[PDB]
Amino acid sequence: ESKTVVVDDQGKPRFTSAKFESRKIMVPPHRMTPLRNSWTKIYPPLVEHLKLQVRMNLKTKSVELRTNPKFTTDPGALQKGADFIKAFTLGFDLDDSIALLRLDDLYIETFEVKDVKTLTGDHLSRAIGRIAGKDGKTKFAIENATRTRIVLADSKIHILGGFTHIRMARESVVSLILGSPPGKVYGNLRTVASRLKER
Amino acid sequence: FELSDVKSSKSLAEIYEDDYTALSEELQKAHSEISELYANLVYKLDVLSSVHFVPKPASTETPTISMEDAQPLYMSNASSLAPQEI
Amino acid sequence: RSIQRFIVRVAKEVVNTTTDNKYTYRFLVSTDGSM
Amino acid sequence: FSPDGRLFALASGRFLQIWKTPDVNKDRQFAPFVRHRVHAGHFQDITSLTWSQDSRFILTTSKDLSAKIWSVDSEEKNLAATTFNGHRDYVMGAFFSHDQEKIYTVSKDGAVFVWEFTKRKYSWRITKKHFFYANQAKVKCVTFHPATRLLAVGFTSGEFRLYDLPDFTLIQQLSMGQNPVNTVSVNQTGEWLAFGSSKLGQLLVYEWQSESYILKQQGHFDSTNSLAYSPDGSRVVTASEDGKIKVWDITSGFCLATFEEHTSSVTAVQFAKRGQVMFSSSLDGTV
Amino acid sequence: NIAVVIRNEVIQIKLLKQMICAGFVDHVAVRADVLFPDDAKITNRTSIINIPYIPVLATRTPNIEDCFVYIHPTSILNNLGEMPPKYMLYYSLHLGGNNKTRMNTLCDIASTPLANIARKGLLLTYSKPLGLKTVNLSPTERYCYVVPRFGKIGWDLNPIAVHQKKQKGQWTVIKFI
Amino acid sequence: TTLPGWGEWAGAGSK
Amino acid sequence: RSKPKELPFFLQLSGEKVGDEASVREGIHRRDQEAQKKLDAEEQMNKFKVTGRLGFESHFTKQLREGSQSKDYSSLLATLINFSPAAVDLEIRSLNSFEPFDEIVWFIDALTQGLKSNKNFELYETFMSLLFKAHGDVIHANNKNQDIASALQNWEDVHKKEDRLDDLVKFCMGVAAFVTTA
Repeated sequence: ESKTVVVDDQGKPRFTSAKFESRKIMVPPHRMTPLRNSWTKIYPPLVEHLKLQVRMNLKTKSVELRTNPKFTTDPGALQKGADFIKAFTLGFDLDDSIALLRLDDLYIETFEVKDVKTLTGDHLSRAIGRIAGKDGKTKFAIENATRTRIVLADSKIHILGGFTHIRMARESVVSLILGSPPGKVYGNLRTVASRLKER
Repeated sequence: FELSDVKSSKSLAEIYEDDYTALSEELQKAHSEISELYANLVYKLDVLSSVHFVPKPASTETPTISMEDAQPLYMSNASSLAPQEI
Repeated sequence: RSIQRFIVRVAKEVVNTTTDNKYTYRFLVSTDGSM
Repeated sequence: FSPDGRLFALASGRFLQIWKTPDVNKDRQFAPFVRHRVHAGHFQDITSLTWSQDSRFILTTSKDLSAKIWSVDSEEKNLAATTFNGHRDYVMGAFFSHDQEKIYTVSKDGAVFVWEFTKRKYSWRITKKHFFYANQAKVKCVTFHPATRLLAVGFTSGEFRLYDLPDFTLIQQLSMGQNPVNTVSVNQTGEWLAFGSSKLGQLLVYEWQSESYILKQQGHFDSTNSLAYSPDGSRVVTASEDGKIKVWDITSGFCLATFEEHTSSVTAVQFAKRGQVMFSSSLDGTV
Repeated sequence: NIAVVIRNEVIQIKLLKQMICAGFVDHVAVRADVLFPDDAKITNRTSIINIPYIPVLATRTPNIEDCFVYIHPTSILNNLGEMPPKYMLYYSLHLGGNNKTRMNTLCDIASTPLANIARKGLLLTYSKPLGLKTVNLSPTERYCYVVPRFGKIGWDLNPIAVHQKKQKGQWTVIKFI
Repeated sequence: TTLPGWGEWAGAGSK
Repeated sequence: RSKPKELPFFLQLSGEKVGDEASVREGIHRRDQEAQKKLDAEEQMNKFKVTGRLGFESHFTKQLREGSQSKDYSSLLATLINFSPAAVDLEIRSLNSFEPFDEIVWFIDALTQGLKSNKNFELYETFMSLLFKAHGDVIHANNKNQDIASALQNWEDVHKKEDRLDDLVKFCMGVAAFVTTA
């Protein structure tokens, strides 16, 4: 640009006109085994629709995601991919973690049986069998009702979905932990599913 | 209604896209199938109890033309409407 | 029967068209121009 | 009929009969029917026949996957009395071009093979291939107008497709119903097209230019059970076994309308002493 | 403008000649078979003459509408032959020796940039559209297949699909297809 | 069975 | 009554479909359809793209102008009689309504001359009625113009000449009804 002033009328001058960001996420080996098993379908939703550089240090058991400034100008995408890998590593399935990528209002809540009501040993065992139900039937009922997804660890219980959805699922599973019979659980279940289907 | 305790066939994205998009299609197809079956069975009984010849009833996308008109095809809707009823 | 049918078959319709022509004329002529 | 009118071709069985014509201004004779030629180079039934623009060349399309060019004379028979094979399931039709250099054979498969008298001492190279794309709908009835290069293919699913041939463009594609299109006919000027299908006895004549259904009529399925003249006579009502009540004008002897609210057969149909009202008594248990 | 001081700086021949046509309206002409093309490659050697037989037109100057003219000798297209285009716009006509009307300098042109430039102008009188389909979205708007004329007799052009709107009681045009 | 990922940076920018 | 009858990756859901009733209590496609309509019109214009040369002046308007300079539209009346009703409808819908109103003026001159010819009077009246159907709004807009005023004056002259047929058919119809009743 050359430099020269143009003096307009009333003496007025006249001119003429003239960063990566990364995140790291660990993975446990029991979760790394299906990660290695189904790694192939993990990156195609993100590297193509979010344009996020991926690396995975099996030396460090972690995954790295880098936003390039010219290739990507999208603020929440690295964060969304972080939520995606967090959900999967927490134990949720690939399609529901992708569902979390599709939406932005999908939220996770985890909690513990000792946080709600501490129980011991075989009491905890019978309680886990109760909250599971016969062959996860009750868990499926909860998931279908609240439209939520549940992950049942030893004590960590993870619930993915909408805010009030996981709220309702939390109230239900708190009832199960405290000792609710599954029939009255089913009664309240079709009640809450009735109002949620009516809305 | 009643819930199901089997694994959900669809994921969260699938049910949410379904919701993001007739009483039911199942009741519609059921009504359709039992209607065709009733047509065929009434046809069979007419065959067995008919003195006179009765052929088959019928045979059981894209722009499609309706041959039979239940109207003279050149009458306006406002013309066929009665003034009292408007 | 045949005769009065012929009246209502064609003559009535022709006369309807005649009367509508005259009345449409009278309205379009007698009414004030817009603007 | 021949385009010159002195003779005709006849796909009767697997043979091609060719018979000459007596005269109409002549007085009545005893045996005026006169035979001209018999062509027997087929192995199955000749399913279609095609005259050329001149009255010399004949295309006998046959279930043998064959399309034989015959001629009504020995010299042009020696010129082109050829065969056409290399085809899908059956050949449905074969047609001459307007410059008559190209031959178009439409398959039951939906495959149009365009031969053309081009070079590789050279005879009937398959110049182009065009394809209809239907799941189960196969072509039942074909009509090709040459001077306006148009094609009409009515299928087994009511679907008739209308194309321009040299560019192979689908001008349009519509459906009469769920029943197969049986026969198509096309105007000399080509504006008008007729699609008659016998499964319900319906028939539609149409103009593609202004896009105007000249008629879209259909007869009764089973039988005209009941009759009703009009108090003047201008209309006549027919009712059938179906509960289809078809009302017609008599001046233009046309089905004006119908009604299908009765489900069973309408047993009787009546009027009053006034041309306004109609009555339909049925076996439904209602009138 | 950037950098307030003033400086000067295959080139698109179609848009280039369309700009030249926008400048050189209205002095149009169109060549005529058969004394113009390759039929006139007889008989002399080392300098062939394809006899220039080109009807010249302008409706805004109806004195020269539908006249016969001839290519100027000083131009490089002097008695040349076998040319792609059909019409030519010229700078200025003048009468010289042999009482011969000659065009001064020329730009070659065809139907679509002719129609574009006349449409931005005024002379392009349209016909009614046409068994071909004409859509009508509104009382105002339509797309349609219209053949317009360039013109006291003008010449037509290609049948062009055109998006025209009805307003002012006329079917004024909006865009081309 | 060549896996972008574990080996080096698997991204839209480069590799 | 004859025209024939007949996904995003990052989905977009709202705070009621998802569970954000907080945002619900704090709550705060036809354009794409119009764009798609323009697009399919563009697809029609791009599909049918024949390059066969056709003339500028149609035969209907040409014969009309010829009968206009002739001051006798007998040939035009002949070809209008011989027209298909589709041709009649398309041409009368496509008359030109411009500020001199030349085409419509000579149209009504022709229709007046045709009623003076007295043949096919029902059809000439349907011609005028379809003219008032299509170009009736513009003729009412330019009503009180002198040329068209004199012309419609002549039209109504012929009409008040013809009224006797209405009179007589009212007569014979009513009296035939009286005889057939009593």
